[PDB]
Amino acid sequence: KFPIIANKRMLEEAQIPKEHNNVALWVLASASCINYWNFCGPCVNNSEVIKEVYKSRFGRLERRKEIMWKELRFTLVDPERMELIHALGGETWIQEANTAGISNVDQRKNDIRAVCRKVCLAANASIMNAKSKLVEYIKSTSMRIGETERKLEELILETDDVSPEVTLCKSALGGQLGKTLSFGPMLLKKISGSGVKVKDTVYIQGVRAVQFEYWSEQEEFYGEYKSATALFSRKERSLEWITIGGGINEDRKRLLAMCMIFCRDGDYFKDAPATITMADLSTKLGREIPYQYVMMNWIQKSEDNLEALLYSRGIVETNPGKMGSSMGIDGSKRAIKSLRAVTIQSGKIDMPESKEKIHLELSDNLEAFDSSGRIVATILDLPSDKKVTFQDVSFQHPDLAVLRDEKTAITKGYEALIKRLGTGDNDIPSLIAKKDYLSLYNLPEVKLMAPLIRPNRKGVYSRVARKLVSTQVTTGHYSLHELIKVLPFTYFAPKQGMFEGRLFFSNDSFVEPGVNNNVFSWSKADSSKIYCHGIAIRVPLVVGDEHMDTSLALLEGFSVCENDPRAPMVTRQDLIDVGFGQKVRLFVGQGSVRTFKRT
Amino acid sequence: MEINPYLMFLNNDVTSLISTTYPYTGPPPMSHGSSTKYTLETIKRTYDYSRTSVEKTSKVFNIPRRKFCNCLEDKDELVKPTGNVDISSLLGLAEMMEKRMGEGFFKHCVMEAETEILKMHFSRLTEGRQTYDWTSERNMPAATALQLTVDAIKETEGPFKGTTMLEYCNKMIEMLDWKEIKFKIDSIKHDEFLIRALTINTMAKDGERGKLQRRAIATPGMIVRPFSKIVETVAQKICEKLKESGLPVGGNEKKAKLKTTVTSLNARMNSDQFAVNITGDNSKWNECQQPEAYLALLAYITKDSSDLMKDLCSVAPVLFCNKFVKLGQGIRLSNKRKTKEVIIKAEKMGKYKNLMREEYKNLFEPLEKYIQKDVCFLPGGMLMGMFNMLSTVLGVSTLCYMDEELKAKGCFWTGLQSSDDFVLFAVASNWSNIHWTIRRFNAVCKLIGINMSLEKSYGSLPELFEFTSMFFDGEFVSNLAMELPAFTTAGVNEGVDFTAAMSIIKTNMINNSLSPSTALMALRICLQEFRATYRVHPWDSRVKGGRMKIINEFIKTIENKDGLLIADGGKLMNNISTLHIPEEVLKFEKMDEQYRNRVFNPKNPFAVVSTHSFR
Amino acid sequence: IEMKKGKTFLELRDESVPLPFQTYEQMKDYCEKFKGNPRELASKVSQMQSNIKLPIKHYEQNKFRQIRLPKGPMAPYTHKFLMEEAWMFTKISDPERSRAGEILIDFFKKGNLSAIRPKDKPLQGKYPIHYKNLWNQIKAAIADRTMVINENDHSEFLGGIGRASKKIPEISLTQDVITTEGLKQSENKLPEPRSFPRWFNAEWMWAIKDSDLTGWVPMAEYPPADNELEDYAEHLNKTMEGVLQGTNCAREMGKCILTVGALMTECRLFPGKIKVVPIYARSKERKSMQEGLPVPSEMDCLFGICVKSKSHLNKDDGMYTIITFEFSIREPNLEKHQKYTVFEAGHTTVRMKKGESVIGREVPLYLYCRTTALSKIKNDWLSKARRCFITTMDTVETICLRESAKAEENLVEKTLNEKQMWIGKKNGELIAQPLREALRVQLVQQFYFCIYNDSQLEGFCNEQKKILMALEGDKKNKSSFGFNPEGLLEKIEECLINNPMCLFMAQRLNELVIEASKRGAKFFK
Repeated sequence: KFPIIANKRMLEEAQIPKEHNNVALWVLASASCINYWNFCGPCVNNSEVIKEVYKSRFGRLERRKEIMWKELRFTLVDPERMELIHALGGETWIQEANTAGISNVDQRKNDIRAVCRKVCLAANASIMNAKSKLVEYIKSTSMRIGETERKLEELILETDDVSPEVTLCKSALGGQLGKTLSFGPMLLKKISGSGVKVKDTVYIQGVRAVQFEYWSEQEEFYGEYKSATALFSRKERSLEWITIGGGINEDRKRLLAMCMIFCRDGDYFKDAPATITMADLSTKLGREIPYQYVMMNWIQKSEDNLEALLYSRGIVETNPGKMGSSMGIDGSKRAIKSLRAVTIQSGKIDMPESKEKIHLELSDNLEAFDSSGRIVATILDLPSDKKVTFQDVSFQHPDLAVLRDEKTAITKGYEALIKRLGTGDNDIPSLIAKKDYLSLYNLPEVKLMAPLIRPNRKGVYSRVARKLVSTQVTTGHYSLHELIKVLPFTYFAPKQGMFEGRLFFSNDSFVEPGVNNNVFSWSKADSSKIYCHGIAIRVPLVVGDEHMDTSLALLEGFSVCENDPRAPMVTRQDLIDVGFGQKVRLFVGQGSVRTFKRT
Repeated sequence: MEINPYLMFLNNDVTSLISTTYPYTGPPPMSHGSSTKYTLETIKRTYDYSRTSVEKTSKVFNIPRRKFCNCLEDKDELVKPTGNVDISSLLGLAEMMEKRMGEGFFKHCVMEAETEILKMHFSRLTEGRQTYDWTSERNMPAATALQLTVDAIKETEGPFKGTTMLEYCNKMIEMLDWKEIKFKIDSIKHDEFLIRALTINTMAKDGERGKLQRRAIATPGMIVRPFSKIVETVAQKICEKLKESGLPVGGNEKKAKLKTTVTSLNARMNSDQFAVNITGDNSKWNECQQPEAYLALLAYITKDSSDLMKDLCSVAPVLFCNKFVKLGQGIRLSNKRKTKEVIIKAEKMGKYKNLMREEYKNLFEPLEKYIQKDVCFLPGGMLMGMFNMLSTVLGVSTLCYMDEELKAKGCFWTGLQSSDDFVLFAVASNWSNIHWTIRRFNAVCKLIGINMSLEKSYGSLPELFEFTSMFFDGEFVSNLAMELPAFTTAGVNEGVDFTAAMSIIKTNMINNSLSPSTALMALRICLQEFRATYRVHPWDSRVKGGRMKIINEFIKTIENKDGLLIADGGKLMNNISTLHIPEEVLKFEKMDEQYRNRVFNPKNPFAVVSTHSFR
Repeated sequence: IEMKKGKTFLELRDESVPLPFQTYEQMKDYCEKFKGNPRELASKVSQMQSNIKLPIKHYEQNKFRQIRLPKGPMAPYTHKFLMEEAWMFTKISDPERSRAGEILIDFFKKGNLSAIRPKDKPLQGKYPIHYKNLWNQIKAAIADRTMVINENDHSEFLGGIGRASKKIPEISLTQDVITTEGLKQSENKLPEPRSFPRWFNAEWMWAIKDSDLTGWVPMAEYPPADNELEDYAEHLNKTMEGVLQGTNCAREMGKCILTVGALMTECRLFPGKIKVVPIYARSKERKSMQEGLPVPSEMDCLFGICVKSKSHLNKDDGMYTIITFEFSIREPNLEKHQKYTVFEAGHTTVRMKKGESVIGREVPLYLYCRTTALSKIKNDWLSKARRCFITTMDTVETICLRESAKAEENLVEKTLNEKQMWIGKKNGELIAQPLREALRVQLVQQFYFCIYNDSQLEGFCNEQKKILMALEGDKKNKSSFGFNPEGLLEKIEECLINNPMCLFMAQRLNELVIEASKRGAKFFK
C-alpha cells in the first residue's frame, strides 16, 4: 500500500495533501505520490547541471543525431561504431550508414545498371520492333546522374562495368565489348580451344522430343560466381574436368551447377525430370526458350533440384592423398566420398584479361553474336521484373511506366474533388449555400472515381453516403472534409441491405466517417490540410467553422449530444429499433465512445 | 488429414529450425525441489564413484574420511563414471600445458590475480546469487548475511575495521579459533560454530537454457565465500590466455573461437589426413571433481610465487574437502487410511529406521556412519556450481595433451571445452586409427575423473557439431542463448528496469540471438510487461486504476505528450538505433519545461537519476 | 604482510591431503618438484585404454529402432480451460465497466446465466452434488453484488479431497503409540503410464482455423522510424500480426492472459477468502458477414466461471486450488474427458447469417466442471504467453534472411508467398502450403509448448535433438557414429507418461524417420 519510503520535511515543504482524490499517497508513501509530485509541485532550473553531469549520455545522443542513414543490403561474409555495431551490421544483413564520408559512384553504377535492366525488359513486349522500341526508350530516358543532368545515351558507353544488361543495351549502339560472356548471373570466358555448333534431341515424359545445340570440340573456360572462381574444360556435350579456388558452400554448388549446364553434362539432357513434364513449357508468354535456361529456372526453384543435378554427376569414394583436394555433395571441403572429376583448392583463381574490343549483332530476341555464334548476352539471362523506385530520372516515351494503381487513382480522384471546390459557382460551396445536393450526386469527378468502388455492394455505400450528404446540406451543418470523404460513393443508385461501418474501394482499402485513416486524414488546428498516405494536400479555400460542425458526419440519422454514462452501449445494427429522446452510446473508433440522439 | 510439424525437416536444414524444438526462455514452472531422498541419492552416488575403500579416522570430528584420490581400485566395469584422481598424471598434464603456453605463464597470471585482489574491497562479496546464513540457518541475498556476520563480530569481540579483503579473511581465520561466539541474543561454542561454518544447503533454483540439471544446486555459507572468489579470480586470469576455453564469455567471441579453431585445424593437417568432430557432454560433472586434486594443482601453480598466494589459494580447497551437507526435510509417517500423519526432521530419521521403506532404508543405513546431527560429512565431490573456471582449466589441460605414441601413427586431436560440455576434433589418416585416437582420449580423460557420457555424445564428419546451444555448421552459426528480463521476480524501480531491459535486448542482438524484427517484437513485449508490473498505462487508454486517476485529471495541463515518461502516461520513442540511449535522454529537450524541471528537482523527497525511484 | 594463521585451520589443512602424503609439507614438496616422465604416463594411459571397452558404432550397420510408447488407457485432456469444445456469450464492451468484477455482473444482468440450471444426474462425473450446490452458491454470490462465498463446505471438500489429516508431534510419540496406529512411512505413488492420445490431432486442426472474431491478444504501439532497417522490421511485424491475430490459438492465448491476470490479483488482495472470477476475453474486430474484410467490433466474451479457494502462496510451495465451470455445446466422450464432471444446463441459441439478416437456431448446452491446482510460478508462466509470437517471429526471419542473403536481395514477400513447406500427410501423401500459411502451425506448436510444460516435456525436448542431428547427418552423407544408441532410446522412453504433448511428439517423430527412410539409411522400420 505504502511500500515507497520518503522524507518528512521534504514532503511538508512541498505541501502534498494525502487522499487528494481518495489516493492516500502516504516515513512511507505510495507510487502515485510521484505522479502528484511531477504534475503539481515545485519548479527548478537545473537543466545545465543535469547535462554536464550526464555529459556522456547526451554526447552519445548528439552523435546519434549526427548520422545520415543510408540503405541496407542482405548479404554474408564472402569505437564510435562499437556504440552501434548492434544496429549497424549483423551477419545476414548490413546497413551502409555513414557519418562524414561521401562518394557517389558505386551507387550510381547500381542505378545505371538497374535502369538499363528496366529498359531492356520494357522492350520485350513485341516481336518486330525490339531494337526500335529499345533505342527510342534510350533516347527518351535522361537522368540526374550524380550531380550532372546527363542522358542515358553516353553513360552506357563511357562506363566500364561488364554486365549482361550493359552489353545487351550497348551492342545496339555499336559499342565496344571486352570479350566477356554472361550465361545467366555467372560470368564466363574462353581460354583455349574452339568448336562448331551441333544439334541433338532430348525427351520429355519419355514420348515427346525437343532440339538443343552444343559444341563437339574441346574448349576451356573460366566460370565465376559470387565469392567463387573456377576453371574447367568442356568436350563433346560433357564436362571433362574442373577445378575451384573460391571456398564457400553455396557459391560452389551454384557455380558448379551453372558450369555443368554450360557443359550440358548429365543424363537430364537425354531425358527430363518428371517435374518438367508437369509443364513441358519451354516457352514464354509468346516466345521460345532454349533448354538450358529452362533447366536453370528449374534449378532456381528449389535446392532439391540442385542436389539431384549434382547427384547426376557421378559420386565416388575419395582415395588417399586426395582428401585435402576432394569435395562433398554440400560443398564440404574434404570428405571420404566426393564427386567424380573434381578438385577443390584455396585462393581465388586469377582471372585473365582480354584487351581486344569488338562489336556484335542483335537478333529478333536481342541476342548478340560476335562470331561463330558464341552468344554473349540476352534477355533470357536476366532476373524477373522487379519494381524499384527510380529518382533523378526522366522517362517520356510511352511504355516508360504504367504509373496506374488503385492507390494513385484514389489520390488523383481526391485531388480532383478538392480542386472542384474552386471557390466559385457550380462548385461545392455554391451548391452548399444553395442547398442543391442532388447535383452533387452527378458531378463528373465522382463518376471518374466510381470504377474504384467495390462493385458487389456499391448500392449500400451509395445509400449511406447520400444520407450523410443530404442530412448535412439541408440542415446547413456540415464539414467539407467528411463531405469530400464520402462523395466518391454518391454516384450509383441506393438499395436496401446491411451496412457495417466502413466503405471499401476496389483495392480492399477503405474509408470510414468520423475517424482518420492513412488514405484520408485531417485534424483541427491544421484544417487547411488533407493527408493522403501522408502526402499533405491543400484546400483551395479557407474555413474556420465549415468543418467545426461534425455533429451529423458520424452517423446517418443521429446527432451527437453531451456525454452520459447512464446511456446504454449499442452496435450499428440495433440502431434501427431506437426511438426519439433516447440517448445511446456507441463506439466511434478505437476505444472512442460517444453519445448520440436521433434526428 | 494429419499433422506433423517435423516434415519441414525433410526439404530444409536443421541449423535453421532446431530452435523451434525447445520451449521459450523463462522461469521453469517445474519447481524442481531438493527433498531428502534426492540429496541422499546424490551423496550415495558420490561415495560410489569413488572406486576405493580406504579410510582414515579424523581428529577434529572422530568420523571416517573416505580418501578417494590416488587410490583407485575395483577396475572392473570402468566405462561408468569414476572419481578417483591420480596426482602424477594431473601434474604431468599441467606441466605440458605450461610448456606450451610458456614458462612464466602461471606466475604472470597469479601475480596479476594477486595485485587485482589487493585493491579489492570486501564489500564486493555483496554481489552474489544467494548464500546460506550460519546464524539464522536460511538462504538469503548476500548483503543480508554479510551484515549479519559483521554485526555478530561487533556484538561478540568488537567491530571489524579492516574494510579490505585481507583483513576480512584473517578475521574469518581468527574466528575459526574462538571458543565462544555471539549473535543476536545467544552464543555458541567452538565445535558447533565450526560445523555451522562448514555447512552447505541445497537450493532448488536452476534457471538457464539447455538443461536444468541443477536440481540440488549447492549454496555454501559466508565464511568460505571470499576464498572461492580469490580462486576463481586466479582461474579466470588463466582461462583467458587459453584458446580452447569458451567459458569466461560467449557469443561473438565464442564464434571467433569456433571459426579460428576450425580454420587452424584445416590449415594444420596434410592432404592425407582427414578430421572428424564429436559433440560430448560430461556426465556427473559435479560428483567427480574433488577439491583434493584442486589443492594439489593450486600448489603446483603457486609453487614459485609469493608465499602470500601460496597460503591463500590453499584455503578454499581444504574448506571443500570437509563439507557437511544439510539433509533436507525428513520423512513423514502415516497410518493405513492416511487420516493421521506424523512429521519428523532429519536429525531423527536414524531413530525410526525400522519404519521407513526398504528402498529408503538401504539408501540410508550405509550413510548412517557419516551423519552427525542432521547433516552428512561429505569429504569430497563438488556439488556447488562453483569452480567452473578451474574445472575448465583442467579440461583444457586434457585437450592440450600430445605424446610420441600418437606422433608415430600420424594422428592427433584438439577441440574446445566449456564447463561440462565439449567438442572434440580428431585427426588421422584411416577410418580405424580414428577409433584408436578416440579411445586414447577417453582413457586419458578417465585417468583424472573427467568422464564422458555414452547416451548423450555423438559424432560425425567435420561439418556438423554443437556447443553451448550454438549449432555450428559450414556457415549459418545458429545460437539459442536468447535472454529476456523478468520484472515480477526482480522489481527495483520505475526508472532502471526499462533501461536494463533495453540493454539486455541490445546485448542479445550483439550475440546474434536476435534479429531486427525479433528485436522489435521483443521490445514491444518487454514494454508491456513493464507497464503491467508497475501498473501504469498511457493516456489514450481508458483505464481507471488509482495511479491513473490523478493522471486522468492533471493531464490536460500538458502538450508534449511525446516527452512524457512511460512511468507517467508516456509513449515509446526508443527503437533499434536508440537502445544505448535511455528514453530520458531522448525526451529531455522535448518535455515541457514545467514537467521537466518538476522531474529533475533534486529538492524532492526521493542511468539518469530521476524522481522515479523506490528506496 | 601474510595471512595470519590459526590452529584448527592448520590441522585441517594437514589432515585433508592425498593418500601417500600425510603432511601438508610432504605433499607440497612433491608438487613443487614434480618432473615430467612422459614414458610412465604413456604406459599408464595405455593400460587404462586396455581395461576399457569403449564401443563406437556408425548407425549404418547398427541402425536405430522405432520408439515403444507406453500402453494402457488413453491420455486425457490436461489444460485448465477448454479449447475446441468451448462456447462463449458475448456483449458489447463498455470502457467504463472494463473489469472482471463488472463484466461478470453485466453478463449476469441480462439473465442468461441464471437460466443455466443443471439437472441432478450428470453424464459422466464423480461428485455431482458438490459441483451442483457450488454452482447455486456462485449464482447467489453474483446476484448479491459481492463475489465472495461465505459457506465453506463444498469448496473446502473439493479442494481438500487431495490431502487433509491430523498431525501428531514427534515428541509425543512412543513405541506403543506406533504399534497402536500402525504408523509407517507414507508410500509414494507414481504416475501411471498412458497410451497415445487420439484427440490431439483434432485439437491441432481446430487451432489452425481462423476465428470469426479477431484482435484477441493486445500488443504495444510502434515507435517512429528513421531508416530502412526499422521500416523493414515494422513491415514484417505488421504482416505477422495480421496473419496470426485471426486464428483460434490467438483466442486461447488471449483468454489465458486476461483470466490469469485476474487470478493473480485475487490471490494478492483477497487471500484467505473465496472469490469468484470469470473466464473472459476481449475482441476488437471481426470479419463482415457480407464481405470477407475486417470491420471494427469491440466486444466481450465469457467462456465460464472459476472459483478460488484460500490461497496464501507462501506455504506448500505456493499451491492453491480453483474450480472451473465452463460452457460448451459439444457433448463429451469418456476417454478424452476423464477429469471432468459434466451436466446439461437447458438450451441456448446460435446465430448465423440469412441473406441480409441474422437468425437463431436453438441447441443444447453442457456444463463442464473440474477441479485443479495452480501456483505462483504457473501464473507467471501463463500470463507471459505473448512470448510465443517472438519465437514464431524468429523462425520466419531465419527463412526470410538466409534466402535474402543467398540471392542478396529483399525476398520477404516472394518467399512468404511461394516457399512451400510440408505440413502433414493426407491419404498417404504429403501436403504443402506457403509459409504465410504455415506460420499458424509454428505458432500452435510454440503455444502447446507453453501449455503442457513440465519436466517430462523438458527431458523429451532435450533428447530429441540427438535424433534430429543424426537425421541431418544422414541427409548429407556423413558417417555419423555413436557410442550407445539403445541407451538414448531408453532415455527417451523413460520420460513418456501421461502427457499428451510428449506422446504426440514421439509418435510424430517415429513417422518422420519412417517417411525419411525413403531417402535415408539409418533407421529401422
